[PDB]
Amino acid sequence: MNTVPFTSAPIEVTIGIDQYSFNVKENQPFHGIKDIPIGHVHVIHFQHADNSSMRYGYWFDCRMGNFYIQYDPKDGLYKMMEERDGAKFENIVHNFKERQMMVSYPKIDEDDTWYNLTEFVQMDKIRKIVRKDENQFSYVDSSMTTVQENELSDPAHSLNYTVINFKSREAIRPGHEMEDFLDKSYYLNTVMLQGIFKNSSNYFGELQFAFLNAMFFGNYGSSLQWHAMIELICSSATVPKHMLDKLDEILYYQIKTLPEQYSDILLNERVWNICLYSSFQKNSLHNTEKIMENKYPELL
Amino acid sequence: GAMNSSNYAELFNNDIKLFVDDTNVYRVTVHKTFEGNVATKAINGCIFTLNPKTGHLFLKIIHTSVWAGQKRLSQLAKWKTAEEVSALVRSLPKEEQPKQIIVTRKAMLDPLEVHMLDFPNIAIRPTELRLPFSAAMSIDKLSDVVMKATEPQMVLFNIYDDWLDRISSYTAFSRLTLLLRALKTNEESAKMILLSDPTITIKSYHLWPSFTDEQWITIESQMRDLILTEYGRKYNV
Repeated sequence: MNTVPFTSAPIEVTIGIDQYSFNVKENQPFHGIKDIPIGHVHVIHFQHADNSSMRYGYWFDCRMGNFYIQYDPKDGLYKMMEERDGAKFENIVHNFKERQMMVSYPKIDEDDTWYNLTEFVQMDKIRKIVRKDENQFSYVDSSMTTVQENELSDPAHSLNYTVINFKSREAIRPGHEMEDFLDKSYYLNTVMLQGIFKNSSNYFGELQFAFLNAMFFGNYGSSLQWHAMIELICSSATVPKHMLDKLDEILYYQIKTLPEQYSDILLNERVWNICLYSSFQKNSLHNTEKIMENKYPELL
Repeated sequence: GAMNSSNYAELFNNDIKLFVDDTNVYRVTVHKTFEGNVATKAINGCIFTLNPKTGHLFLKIIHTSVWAGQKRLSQLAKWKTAEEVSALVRSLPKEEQPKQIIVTRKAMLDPLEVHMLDFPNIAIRPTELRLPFSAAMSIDKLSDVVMKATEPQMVLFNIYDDWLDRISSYTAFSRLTLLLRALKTNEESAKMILLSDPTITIKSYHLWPSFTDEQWITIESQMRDLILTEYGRKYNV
């Protein structure tokens, strides 16, 4: 059970930790979040009461170091930092715990929601999508654009998701134009799984990370990447059975967790209608099709 | 984006462009089987690829053999059209290759784009114009070479005959679109109008009769009359 202490809370802010969130008042004696489950990535995220624009946050894993949050009054945001002095950090945390100035990560024992959303997400993969190698944690916000969005402008502040483009020489073998356009199995299986991701786990981890960035920060390019990665599988006639079974579970928890009021901007009608009703895998996503139809029947 | 009435003059500028019509690529007669089910029999088709500026027509003949043992033929017909257009471009010297290809039907956009990925500087555009290039098979000499083909064949025509000696591309294209619109709306009437006077013949190297400038005005008037009548009937107005 790990801890992210906060130096202080000088500005009024909604704090997210994974799928939970808490309102903190200006100069409220809030000193951080305890009982954070070891074994998963986590994200701590912020929306200022005064500017409901720029949701932003930090992806981290407590196994990789001691992390705390301090407000920077110059840059005007809550910053994640590493404390390299182990004994100082244990001493800071123990004091704030004794004074009970910390909120407890409020996990129900029965509840595998966060495991189900982050099953394949690894910090080492996040740090290759979000490039800032001097830190063990990763900053994301609402406004950060993707390498792909940037091609169609600051490379250092980009999300380096794997570029997927159905009308690209990477996607289409010379002499197999119609076959490769209508059946993306070669693009999925040879180019993406064998070629770039190496295994379905890395592919699913990227998909799950794009979802969560879409959901927690309203990051538009992340939402594009999540849909493109769903569409590449559903548009492939030849997908390993284990991959289809896992995709169904993955998308089920994503759709289950989505705020009901964000399905208008976070869900792409064309991609979902195509994937569930027209595509090769139209009959392979039973759980996902049942929750989509019962929760978002307007969209379909 | 899309080619329309607003940007019509662009057809006759000095950027090489080609229209591609795929509407006569896959052609069938529907008939009853002995058991009283329905079946199709394919007949020879053609891709209609036209430079509107020069009148140069690249008539790629689609022999029924290409459909042998294939499925989803109306889908394959779009990709076969895109393969052949792609092959035609690569066959042309660089300075002859188009800078734009305009497809008469939006269903050709993705097939042609995917086949032309090697040519990122060639723009693939739709049009809002309702062009009558479907009636190309009402031109007797084009119909004749398609039906007689025993194998895949490319045949080169100038669809303007020698008109550009006396008129601009804009006027020649207008004349062609009016003739094809007539042939499409009432083939028998249109063909009667064109051949009724036996003294005006079609040269061996031409598609259309050798009309004087004055005879063309009369003919063009007869075609506009034919089109309006048929419209009044179609719509009871």
